Amino acid sequence: TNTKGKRRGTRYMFSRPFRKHGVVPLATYMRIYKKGDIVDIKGMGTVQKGMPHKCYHGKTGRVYNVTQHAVGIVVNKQVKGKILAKRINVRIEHIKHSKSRDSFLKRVKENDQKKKEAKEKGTWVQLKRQPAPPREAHFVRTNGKEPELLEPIPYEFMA
Amino acid sequence: FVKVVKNKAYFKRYQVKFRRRREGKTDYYARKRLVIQDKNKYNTPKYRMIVRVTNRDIICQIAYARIEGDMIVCAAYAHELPKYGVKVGLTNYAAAYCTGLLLARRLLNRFGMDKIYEGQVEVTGDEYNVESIDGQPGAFTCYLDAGLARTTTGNKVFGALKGAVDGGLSIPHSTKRFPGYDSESKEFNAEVHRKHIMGQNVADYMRYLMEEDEDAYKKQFSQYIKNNVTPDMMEEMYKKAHAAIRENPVYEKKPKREVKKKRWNRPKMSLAQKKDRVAQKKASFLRAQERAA
Amino acid sequence: KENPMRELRIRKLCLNICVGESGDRLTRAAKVLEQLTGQTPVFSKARYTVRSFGIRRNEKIAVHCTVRGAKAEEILEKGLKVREYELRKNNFSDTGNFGFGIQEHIDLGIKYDPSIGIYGLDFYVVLGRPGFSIADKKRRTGCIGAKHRISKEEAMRWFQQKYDGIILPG
RNA sequence: GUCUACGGCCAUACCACCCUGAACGCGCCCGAUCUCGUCUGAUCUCGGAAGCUAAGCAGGGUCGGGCCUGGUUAGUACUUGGAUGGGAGACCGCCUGGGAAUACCGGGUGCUGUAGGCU
RNA sequence: GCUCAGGGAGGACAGAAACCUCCCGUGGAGCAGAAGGGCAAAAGCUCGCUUGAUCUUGAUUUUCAGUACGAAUACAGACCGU
Repeated sequence: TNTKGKRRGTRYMFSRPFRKHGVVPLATYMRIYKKGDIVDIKGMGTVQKGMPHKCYHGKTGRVYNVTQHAVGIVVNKQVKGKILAKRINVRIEHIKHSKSRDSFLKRVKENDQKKKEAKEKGTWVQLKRQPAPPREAHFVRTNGKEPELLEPIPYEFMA
Repeated sequence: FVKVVKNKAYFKRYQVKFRRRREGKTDYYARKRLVIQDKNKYNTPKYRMIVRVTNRDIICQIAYARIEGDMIVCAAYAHELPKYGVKVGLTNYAAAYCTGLLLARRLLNRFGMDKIYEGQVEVTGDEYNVESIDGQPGAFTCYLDAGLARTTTGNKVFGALKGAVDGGLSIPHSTKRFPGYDSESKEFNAEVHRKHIMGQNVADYMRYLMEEDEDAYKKQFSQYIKNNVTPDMMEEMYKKAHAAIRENPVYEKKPKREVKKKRWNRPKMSLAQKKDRVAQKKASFLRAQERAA
Repeated sequence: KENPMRELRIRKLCLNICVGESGDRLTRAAKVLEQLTGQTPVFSKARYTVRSFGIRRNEKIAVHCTVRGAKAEEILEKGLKVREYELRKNNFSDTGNFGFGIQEHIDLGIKYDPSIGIYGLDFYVVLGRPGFSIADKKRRTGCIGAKHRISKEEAMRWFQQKYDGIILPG
């Protein structure tokens, strides 16, 4: 039986990177988290105030509360069969915004603009996407010169 | 021999500190407590008053910090007192007070807050604080960045706080550092604080030296004799300089002068040319070797 | 010929006496360094316990006295009457700070007091140049170049030429 | 071009020597009557403007050490899935896809806001 | 406010080791204790002052039946420190 002991098997999890100990750089501090925003979690060793438990490290989850020093945030997390989603409070250093939540807010600008413009002249503007379709025929022009005869190579010992 | 300390290893593992520490100016510990804002206020910027006192002069900016990097809403320096009838006295406790009052009356000139909040016209020399009225725009509530200035009961950085509050700002402050405060008896003196602001602490050292002998009067108060600044027009003059700040606060600049277009500093030598420098050094060592032998 | 900003002045004159007793033997080592200078010296304390001499943890040992400036040539010139205007080629360090001392205090000019006594002393001048200052201030500190550093070859010629002294190997 | 005040990213920015600084900055500097602190106006606080680019700082320099980013190592090591494949075992062949790191050889050597100037 | 483990070259008796200096130094020290993390104008050395180690209703994390204790996180209201 292993131990219970909140920071167990975090020997390399809450560490710092090589040539990155020391002072907390200051931009980290000064970016406004709003309610709703989607966010991803990653403990930091430098500040022992405000950590999440080792299980939520790695995950992702939207915000529901803002105060002086923290944010309250909703994640999912398994357990045996079922999925309990749950409210955990964390200090700001152990957090970034979520970064596949702004490739959607700039294609929605491209999708809104080209169904109001391109309508008054007369063309249908396909905004839906399709996964890589199967390629079609093409010519391959030799230019006087030719291909190469790759015979394979005979064994030799090398030690 | 001794081991060498700084060998290949040493550098491989090195972590340099931030730039502004290597240079040696910013103190991050305090900055971090100073610059930032409590999340449940969002953007609603925090405000400071920077003060610095250079060798020959004084500087007074005001700022709030953005992520891209902090922004100076307004600056009134101590090299512009040449334009308010002040020929000398540009580094001193008395001229920390004018460069603090220039900043306040210039910032209240820039947002439509001229008539609201006057502060003080008479220099009394005691604890003062700015209220907020009904049905009018409110007061400024910034803080004091002190830099790396040992903060002791007598220091010109505090001269610049008291300059801005008497103009019309609501900065939180204390009289435990303002000159005159007897730290032994524990009461705050009024008219020893007033003697240092107008500039009669510099007046004692003209009559003390000249009555003793004419030797140390020469190197010390030399540009005082040069511009005609006697001890009689010492308090006659520093009551004139606090009226032109109130009358004419707004800033006026020079035009951008025409460019000759010439090179002073050296450009970075080229890949080719650095290679040009290592087939002539190698070759000319080996010709003079056959010349020597 | 030379620039006027390199004038190798004297910075400080460190003076101390080492005794090894706690009582009336230590207080009389501060009276000898107060009849010459004119400023009271501070008593120091220890690092650890090695009974072979016998100075317990934080039991008092030595007493020191720095003075600079106008009082950096009146005391130092008295000590060179007792050292007869000479040093050895193993008294200089490898920055450029020259070390010497004397056996007793009376011939420096101080009169013998019956109860205080006589105590040997341990001189140390510290050379410099306007701008070693830099490396000590709070605000914007730096180092001090290499053409500005003193060597073991600019503390020698400064001594033998002005005072008409002598220095000998071994 | 360049520099000051306050910065964001934190070595393409650090370290060792060496060659250049014109105007305005910024500094070494000279004081200790008052404010403030020292065994010592050295530092810390305060007043000034006789002296010089020697230094801190800036630009450049170096078959320089590091740091950052390519090429070799290499489709070599490892691998998901697979067949009633070989072999006494150890372990190793092919099937279907994912693919690492030195040594050795290249080149680069800080960008960039907010606000006052100077050529 | 101040910077260490340790290293070199100097100095009266003083020596391997008493204490004074100048230069080199990414922490090789230190932070009550097992061991891992974390920290250099400090979380470490030294002074100054003090007692948020005070009273009080809820949310949450951890072990989990998503019950108890134990211990932990993020707020609100007193009166206080510096």
